[PDB]
Amino acid sequence: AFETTTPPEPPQFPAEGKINYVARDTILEFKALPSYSEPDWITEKFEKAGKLPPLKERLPEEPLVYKTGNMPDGVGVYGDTMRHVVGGRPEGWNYIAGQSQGWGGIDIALSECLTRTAPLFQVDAKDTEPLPNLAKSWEWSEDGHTLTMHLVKGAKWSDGEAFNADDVMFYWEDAVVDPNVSPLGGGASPEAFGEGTTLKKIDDYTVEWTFKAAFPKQYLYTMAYPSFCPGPSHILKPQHPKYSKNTYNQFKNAFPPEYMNMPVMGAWVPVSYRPDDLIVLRRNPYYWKVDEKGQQLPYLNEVHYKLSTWADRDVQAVAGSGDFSNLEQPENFVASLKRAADPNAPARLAFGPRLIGYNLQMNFSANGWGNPDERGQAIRELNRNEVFRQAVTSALDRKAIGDSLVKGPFTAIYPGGISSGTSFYDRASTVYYPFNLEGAKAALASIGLKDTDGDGFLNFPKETLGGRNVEITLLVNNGYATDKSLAEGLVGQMAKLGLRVVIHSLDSNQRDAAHYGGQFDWLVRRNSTELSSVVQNTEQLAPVGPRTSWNHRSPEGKELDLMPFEKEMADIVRKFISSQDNAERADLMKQYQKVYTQNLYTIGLTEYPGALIVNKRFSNVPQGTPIFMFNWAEDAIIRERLWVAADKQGKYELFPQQLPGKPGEGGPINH
Ligand SMILES: OC[C@H]1O[C@H](OC[C@H]2O[C@H](OC[C@H]3O[C@H](O[C@]4(CO)O[C@H](CO)[C@@H](O)[C@H]4O)[C@H](O)[C@@H](O)[C@@H]3O)[C@@H](O)[C@H](O)[C@H]2O)[C@H](O)[C@@H](O)[C@H]1O
Ligand SMILES: [Ca+2]
Ligand SMILES: [Ca+2]
Ligand SMILES: [Ca+2]
Ligand SMILES: [Ca+2]
Ligand SMILES: [Ca+2]
Repeated sequence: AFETTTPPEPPQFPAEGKINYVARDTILEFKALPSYSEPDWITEKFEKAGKLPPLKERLPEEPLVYKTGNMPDGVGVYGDTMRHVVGGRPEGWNYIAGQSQGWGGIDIALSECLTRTAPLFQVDAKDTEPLPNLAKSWEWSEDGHTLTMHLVKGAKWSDGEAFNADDVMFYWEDAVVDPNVSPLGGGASPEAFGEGTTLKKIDDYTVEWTFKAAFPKQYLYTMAYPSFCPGPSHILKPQHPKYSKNTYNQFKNAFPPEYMNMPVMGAWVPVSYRPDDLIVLRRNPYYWKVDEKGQQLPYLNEVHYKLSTWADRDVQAVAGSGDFSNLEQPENFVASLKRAADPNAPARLAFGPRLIGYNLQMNFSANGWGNPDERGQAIRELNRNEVFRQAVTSALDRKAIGDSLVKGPFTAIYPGGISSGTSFYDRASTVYYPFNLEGAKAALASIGLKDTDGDGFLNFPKETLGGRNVEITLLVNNGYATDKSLAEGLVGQMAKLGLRVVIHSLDSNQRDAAHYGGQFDWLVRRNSTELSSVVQNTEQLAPVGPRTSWNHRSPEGKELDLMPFEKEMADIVRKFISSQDNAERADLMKQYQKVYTQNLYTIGLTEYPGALIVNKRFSNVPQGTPIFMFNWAEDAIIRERLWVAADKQGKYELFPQQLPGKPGEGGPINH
C-alpha cells in the first residue's frame, strides 16, 4: 500500500564527548576502612556539643567506598552548593505512593534504590550487572529461579533510624503488590519484575526473590530508579491504610511539601521550602557512602532546587546562577550555543548521541482503559486499524517536523522504536514510511473515511457515530516548548490529511495521571529509558504484563486485548529478558525493531541529541556523560562524588554549617 524503505542516515554529528570506557567494578566496593573523616565543623560544632553521634557509629560496618581510579579528578574536598533549576513543583515527600518532588534531580537525589544503572554509560559491556546500591550483593541459585539479595548492614536514615529489610519489604508488599498504590514513574506494577515474581524476608539484612523464568537478570535493572526506591517504613507504615484509619489518598498526601526533614537514604535532606520559589537540602549526616580515603560523602554541603521553568534551567546554567542543565529543547540550542561560544562562559556544554525521542502514542485499548465514551471508543478502534496508522505516519513530513524545532545536523528522521543512538539499533531493521500525503488521503478513504459535509474534514461512515466528523483528543505536557511545538505541528499536518485533532494541554502531574489512567486517544510523549538503552526497564518495550505498556493497558480487572504484532513483540521481549547469549539478544532486537516500525506500535515524531551543561567550577564530572541513557545525567554524574577546589568555591550556602533537624520540625539545626 506504501513504498516503505529504511530511514536516511542523519548528518555526521561530531562536536560531542567521548566516554572513557571502564570495567564494572572500577567505581565502588563495600568494605570497612581503618579510619573515617568528615567536615571539621560537624566534629567541632555538633559532635563535641553532643548534637550528633561520632562518625564511626553513624556509618555501616562496610560502607559503599567510591574508588579513586574511576574518579575523573580524584578524591575531593568539602564545601559549596549545587544549584538546580526545575520546571516541576513538589506534591509532597511520599515518593513510594507516587508523589513528585519537582524533578530535575530532586527525587533522583532523595530516592536511593537496591541497584544503580545511570553510571553504566561508561561500562564497556551491555550484558553488565547493575551496580550494588542499597543491596550490596546478590547470588543466583543453580536453577536460576531464586535470587538471594544482601542489604547494606549498619546503614541509618537521615534521622538516625536503622535501614533494614523491613523498609524493603514495606515497599514490595504495601506499594508494588498493593493494587491501590502506584509508585512514582508509572511503571512499578508487580509484572515489571516478572509475572508471578515473589519476594520474601530472610533476616534484617537479607531478602529472597523467586522468579518463574530461569535467570531473568534483566530485572536487576528494574530494581534501580525509578521502580525500586524504598521509603522510611518507621514513618510511612503508621500512615498506610492496611495498618491505619487513613484512605489511600490520605496516605499519598500524608507528608506535604511543608513537612521538613523527611527521612531519606539520599546524600541531602530537605530542610527548607518556599512555594514557587525554592527547596534547600543540607547534607545527610547518616549518609552511608565514603571515598577510598575514608571521607564521608557528599563533598557538597548544600543543594538548591529553584522552582522556575525548564527553559529557565538552560538560561540560568549559561548565565551562571544555575549549576546544571540537560539542554533537551531544540528551541533553546542556538541561544545556549551562542552563550557557550564565549570563553568567559561560566559553564561548559557537551552534546552526546541522539537519544532524545518523541513518539505519538495511540491508545490501543478497546476493552475500556480510561473508561471511554462512544467518541473515544471509535478512536480506539481507528487506532487498532493498521491502515489508519500507516496513513497517519505517511502524512507526516518528518524533515519539516525537525526543521520546526532546530535547523542543522541535530534532528534525524525518526520513524519510531529503538533510538538511533543505541548500540541495539539496526537501520536495516527500521521501517521508514516516507512523506506521502496523497497516498495517506487515499488510504483513509479505503477504510471508509470521506468528507461528506464538505468542510474539508473526514467523517466516519454513517454506521459509526452517526457519520459525524472524526475528532481526536491529543494529550500534551504544558511544561515544554518542544512538546507544544510538536503537538501544534501534528494538528497542522493532520488538517492537511483531513483529520481534526484537539490539543489536551495539561501540567506534568495531571498529564501523567491522565496517561496512566487511560484517559486519552493520542498523546505526545518524550521516550523513556527502554527506547534509549533497551536494557533499562526492558519490560516497557512491549505489553508483557497488563500495566507494562505506555499505550496498551487493561482496566482492573480485565485481560489484555492484544493485537497479533503486540503478542509477537511481547514474545521477543520475554526471550530477550531471559537470554544469556549476546548475539541472540542483538538479533532479538533487530526482530523487535522490525515488528515495531512496520506495524507502528508508536509513530515517531523526531530524534536528536541533548547537551549536558555544567558550571566550570565542579570537578569529578565524568567526560562524555549523556543527558539520558540508563537515566538522566543528574544520576549518571554521581553528584555525591562531585566537588569544588577550595579556591574555586562559591558562597551560596543559605544554611552554612547547619545540619538537618528531626522530621516534622521547623527546618535545619545550628548553632
Ligand atoms: O528527573 C530528572 C529530569 O527532570 C525533567 O524531566 C522530568 C519529567 O517528569 C515527568 O516524568 C514522568 C515520566 O515517568 C516515566 O518515565 C521514566 C521511566 O519509568 O521514569 C523516570 C522518571 O520518573 C525516568 O527515568 C523515565 O525513563 C513515564 O514513562 C513517562 O510517561 C513520564 O513522562 C514528566 O511528566 C515530565 O515531562 C518531565 O517533567 C527534565 O526535563 C529532565 O531534563 C531531567 O532533569
Ligand atoms: Ca582505584
Ligand atoms: Ca581519568
Ligand atoms: Ca565544609
Ligand atoms: Ca524516602
Ligand atoms: Ca466533513
